[PDB]
Amino acid sequence: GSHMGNGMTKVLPGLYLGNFIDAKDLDQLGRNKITHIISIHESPQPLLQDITYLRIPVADTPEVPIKKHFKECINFIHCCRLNGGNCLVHSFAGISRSTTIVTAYVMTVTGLGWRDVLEAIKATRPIANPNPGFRQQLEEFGWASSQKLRRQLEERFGE
Ligand SMILES: CCCCCCCCO[C@@H]1O[C@H](CO)[C@@H](O)[C@H](O)[C@H]1O
Repeated sequence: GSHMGNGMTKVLPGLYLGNFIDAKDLDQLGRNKITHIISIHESPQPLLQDITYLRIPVADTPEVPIKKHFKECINFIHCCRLNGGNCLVHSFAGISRSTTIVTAYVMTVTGLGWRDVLEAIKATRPIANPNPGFRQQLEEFGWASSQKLRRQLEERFGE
């Protein structure tokens, strides 16, 4: 009965992962004081009041370059966290798309690789599994952009 899978999962203070159901769960949203949400869905959806949204129209296929949205998502999340908010990143199944964006974020703030990060995320959400293509994009991001972004965030929002 008690399995780590009852609503969005806390990934870090002020950061959560979820599916389309958690994204509409007012009880969950209130419980976790969610003030920001990143919706990674192919189509626009009615937005809940008192929440700041970031829409990322991307499908879950290994050919889709979600890496093109890493910078903006990480900046959105960071701003929200360092300013006392709570961000929920979600995708329909709560499996690969939202997971990819959050992994990229944690990689930049910790300086750790995507495998260790993904494995750490799985501990608190065993369904976590970005598609093969997103994992490669995570590979790139780790090598290239990760570190630069960390320094950038420090500049834009401070440490
Ligand atoms: C996870 C449970 C899925 C139950 C059947 C869902 C059928 C709709 O399918 C869903 O369409 C969405 C776009 O509209 C896609 O983003 C999702 O990946 C896709 O599963």
